[PDB]
Amino acid sequence: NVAHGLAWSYYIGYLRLILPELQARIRTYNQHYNNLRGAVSQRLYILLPLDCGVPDNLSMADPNIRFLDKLPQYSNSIYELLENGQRAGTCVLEYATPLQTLFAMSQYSQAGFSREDRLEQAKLFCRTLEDILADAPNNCRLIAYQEPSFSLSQEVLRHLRQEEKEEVTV
Amino acid sequence: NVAHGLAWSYYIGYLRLILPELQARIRTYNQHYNNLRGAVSQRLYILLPLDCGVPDNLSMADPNIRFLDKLPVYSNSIYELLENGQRAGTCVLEYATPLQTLFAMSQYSQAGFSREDRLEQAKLFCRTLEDILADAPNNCRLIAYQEPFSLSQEVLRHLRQEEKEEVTV
Ligand SMILES: Nc1nc2c(ncn2[C@@H]2O[C@@H]3COP(=O)(O)O[C@H]4[C@@H](O)[C@H](n5cnc6c(=O)[nH]c(N)nc65)O[C@@H]4COP(=O)(O)O[C@H]3[C@H]2O)c(=O)[nH]1
Repeated sequence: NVAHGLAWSYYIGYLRLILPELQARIRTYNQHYNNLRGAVSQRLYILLPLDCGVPDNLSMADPNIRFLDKLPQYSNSIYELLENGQRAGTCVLEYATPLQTLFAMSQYSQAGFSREDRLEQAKLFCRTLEDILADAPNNCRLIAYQEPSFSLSQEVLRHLRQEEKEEVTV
Repeated sequence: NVAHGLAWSYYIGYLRLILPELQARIRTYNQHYNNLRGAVSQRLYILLPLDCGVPDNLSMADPNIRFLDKLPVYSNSIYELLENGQRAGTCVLEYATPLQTLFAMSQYSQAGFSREDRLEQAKLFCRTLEDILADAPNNCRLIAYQEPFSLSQEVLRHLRQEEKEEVTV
């Protein structure tokens, strides 16, 4: 069951190293984006395409997701989200790199690892990660989505607004 | 059972990316080391301390393993192995980084992951990796060892066994 370990290693070996510093860096940044003319969500957003298809470049993949800026120090990028050519949201967005690992396996013959299997481990990966995140010492949402009526910018824009509702409320 | 996935990811995500190129790079190098004057084993050697203790610097750890050179995104280092202050062998030596992951877990409270567990997953990691390596498309040995024994000697052991197998078959 490879997903169990990929999840842990991604957390222990990556997430728990950037996320502490995260919301500071974003806060530090956000001053100027205010002055220059918007805000950047405080959570890191992670794309979990259950297809395990990670583009080498996210912006070219979805038209409505333009690159905007690199966040100052670990390499993180601020994307703007679009509606009608209008800036509609802005966050730090990333792909869960361990999917690349599940995808390479399903193209590795001696692995005997099928797409059947890969989708299964993908969901498992997503599940187990979420649990890890639950007990961890909130600046980090998981966005699992099965490519089909579906705009990726919209799924992201959805969470994005839900984040701002929770802030002004609680 | 975290070891199953760590193993695979280490292979798919690291090993199978450097090992193809490996033995060329070493061969390319080895000409000069001849002229300058020894040889460098053709396999990449991977340290699996079952304690999961990866020093930030290997040479400082064992006195008998001195750094010698970087081999020309992939960062690899040639070490010389010592006996009596004499150069006794020379290879590219590395620590299996996924152990660091097993060790961090056993110090992460909400993991509930014990040294009991860690040693278990370590061996498992070593086992499963070896199997992966078995069916893979030979420039790469695993050196699992439980600290109690002179590291350099365990490495020197394999090192010579490698040169035996070459001149024979
Ligand atoms: N966006 C992003 N994601 C990151 C970054 N660092 C790690 N990750 C993610 O973390 C996973 C596990 O990392 P690991 O614990 O360091 O565990 C690593 C490590 O043990 C080994 N490894 C990978 N690259 C190197 C390398 O260049 N040198 C050495 N010595 N080992 C490496 O491969 C293991 C797992 O392979 P991966 O497939 O790469 O899987 C990685 C990858 O999905 C990063 O800087 N940015």
